Amino acid sequence: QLTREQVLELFHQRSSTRYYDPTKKISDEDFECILECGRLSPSSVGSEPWKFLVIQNKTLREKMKPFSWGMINQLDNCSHLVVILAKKNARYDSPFFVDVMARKGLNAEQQQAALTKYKALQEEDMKLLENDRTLFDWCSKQTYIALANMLTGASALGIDSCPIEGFHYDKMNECLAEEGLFDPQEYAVSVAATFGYRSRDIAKKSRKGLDEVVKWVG
Amino acid sequence: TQLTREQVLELFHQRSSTRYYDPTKKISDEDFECILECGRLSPSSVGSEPWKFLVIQNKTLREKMKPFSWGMINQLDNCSHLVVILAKKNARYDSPFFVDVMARKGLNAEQQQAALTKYKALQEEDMKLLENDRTLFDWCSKQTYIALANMLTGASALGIDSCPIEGFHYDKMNECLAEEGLFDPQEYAVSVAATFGYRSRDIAKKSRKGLDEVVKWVG
Ligand SMILES: Cc1cc2nc3c(=O)[nH]c(=O)nc-3n(C[C@H](O)[C@H](O)[C@H](O)COP(=O)(O)O)c2cc1C
Ligand SMILES: Cc1cc2nc3c(=O)[nH]c(=O)nc-3n(C[C@H](O)[C@H](O)[C@H](O)COP(=O)(O)O)c2cc1C
Ligand SMILES: [Cl-]
Ligand SMILES: [Cl-]
Ligand SMILES: [Cl-]
Repeated sequence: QLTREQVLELFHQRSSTRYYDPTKKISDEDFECILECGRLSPSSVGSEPWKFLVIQNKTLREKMKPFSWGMINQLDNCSHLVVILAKKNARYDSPFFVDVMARKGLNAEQQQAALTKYKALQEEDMKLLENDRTLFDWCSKQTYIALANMLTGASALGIDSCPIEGFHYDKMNECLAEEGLFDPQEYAVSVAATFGYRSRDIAKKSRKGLDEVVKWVG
Repeated sequence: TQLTREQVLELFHQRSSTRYYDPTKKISDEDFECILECGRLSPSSVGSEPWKFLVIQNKTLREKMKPFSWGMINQLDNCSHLVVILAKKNARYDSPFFVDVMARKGLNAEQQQAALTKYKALQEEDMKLLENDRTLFDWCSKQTYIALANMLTGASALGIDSCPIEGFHYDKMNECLAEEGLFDPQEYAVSVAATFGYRSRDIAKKSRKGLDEVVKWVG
């Protein structure tokens, strides 16, 4: 439990860190807790379509620099780097969704019902089976939930972070797949995040005002 | 604001998706503004904040949604607050939308030209978002899922229950909300929703994949 003022200050204190102290490393305990915040995240129909690559290998980090302009300095100095993958071809009738149902412990009639629920959602409600990319982006949207909670959970632990889109996705995919780090038919890169301890004061928040981003329908 | 690893874990564990709300309990105006603030303060790619939070308290409007909102059809009645998050359509690097983005960063003329080439690279080449309208909308949509997550977590921290909602016909929803004059359908479309309030059944146990299945370590 937190007060209103603390809840606010938690989201004011979290800022995108572009300069890490290279003399400070996150403890294994603290980082596993950050990862737990991602794994515990909610996801459409319990799909959990994420995978978290923790890239600590200096050599691999250096390989990413030339195509990762968004984090080119952070690559060198951050404690931890997480590249989040999202599941490809996450169709209602896929072995992937066979597992989803197995985790939910559904019997045979419930599974035919769940499947008709997933079919209408993908095909008609959200029109996700348009092409390969729309279905992938649906899973990727769920991984942005994990991303957000990892940033928030880290900040609560006193750990700074930066979410990262600033890299060439085709090359990053090829780089990690060539390392044998995932099956390029099953997964692709969604988004990444650095973690560590900042070296500079937090810059104050610049957002649109509440009255511009909220519309009340009474 | 600081928490032990024990409390952080409990924070993300205590947050569950509630399907059954108690219609007696209503969130205070102070608490719910706090929840909204969690979305508004969320990070977003190049600071684009491409969301809009529609707060649907109108009881008549909530019923009109039920016939195509199977994911929340019971919840529409009993939940305290309902949020439909919109994402910006066609948030191209060269759009008026990105004129505002740059002004909020206080960029000068030289800084704006450099930023514009950075956005163009990001959208056109690094992320390949400009192939069509839907890929570019979906990118903004992804950023709104960050505001979604943080509103759930902030709600949880205040003792307030939530449920994220994709279970509705998007076309019918976009149409319904746009006909009610709630947004410009050329400028925004529905991205995701979320109900807020207090639960009426017990919190359920979490079924997640193992940490060993979802984490791959590269040391
Ligand atoms: C998905 C996404 C990707 C981002 N990619 C980058 C990036 O690659 N490099 C960078 O320095 N910041 C990046 N940012 C951080 C944003 O620029 C930042 O969140 C925004 O300016 C608001 O500032 P704040 O996070 O300090 O509140 C990204 C943010 C998000 C959520
Ligand atoms: C984007 C999103 C959409 C969801 N859509 C629905 C929905 O339509 N109806 C619903 O009751 N739950 C919905 N869920 C809830 C998930 O099924 C639920 O989060 C998951 O099974 C994990 O349980 P937990 O959130 O209680 O940990 C959605 C979740 C998310 C993140
Ligand atoms: Cl950087
Ligand atoms: Cl400092
Ligand atoms: Cl509008």
